[PDB]
Amino acid sequence: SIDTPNYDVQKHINKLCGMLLITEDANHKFTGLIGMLYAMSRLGREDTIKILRDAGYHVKANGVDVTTHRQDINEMKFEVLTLASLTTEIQINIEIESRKSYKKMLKEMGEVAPEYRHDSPDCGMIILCIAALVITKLAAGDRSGLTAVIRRANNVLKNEMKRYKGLLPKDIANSFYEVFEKHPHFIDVFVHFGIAQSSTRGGSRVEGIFAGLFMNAYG
Ligand SMILES: N[C@@H](Cc1ccccc1)C(=O)O
Repeated sequence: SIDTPNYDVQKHINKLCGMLLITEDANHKFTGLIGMLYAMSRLGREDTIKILRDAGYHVKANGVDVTTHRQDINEMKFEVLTLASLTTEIQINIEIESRKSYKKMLKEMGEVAPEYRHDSPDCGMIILCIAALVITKLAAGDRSGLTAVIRRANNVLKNEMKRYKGLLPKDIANSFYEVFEKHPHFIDVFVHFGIAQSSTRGGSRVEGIFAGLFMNAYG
């Protein structure tokens, strides 16, 4: 069974990416999956299914809905997603860890600027820039291109790394190497996502960085 998020959970996945990005010494074990879930909510449920079926994969679609979970950790209310690939506990521990780093940020700077927040609209796209680097290096059938991925990420995502303490290229890249090796159908989803993304036109810097990195996968 594959999780097929639709456009309605896009804003939620974006905030999930940014929660990981604000976390200092963040456990990026699930970042590859979360990044792939984001691209899927940008494509939508119908396109994702069509992409997978046409590429010869037998896929059992699972609807992604927003659930409210309550747990005593103060009685706290959490907004979570119905994912077969990601438990309610994993999602809630992501929020708990990021709220700790947010509290630390508030103590140091006083008020968090919009571009330093977990709900900045470019958070999901920041994560997907690492995936664009990983995709270029998969052909070698190993992980020898990792040193080059970190080298490029430090240069191309220089401003983004100043904005987020949780933007750790080695960890995020290892997460995408594992997810593309374990679930090769995500490579098809991501390739289809990047071509549809170059059609996007707006004022986002990271949308532009992604469009440039994606075209570098050709030549
Ligand atoms: N003030 C923040 C608290 C928070 C930080 C980090 C993650 C989740 C929540 C908010 O409501 O968005």
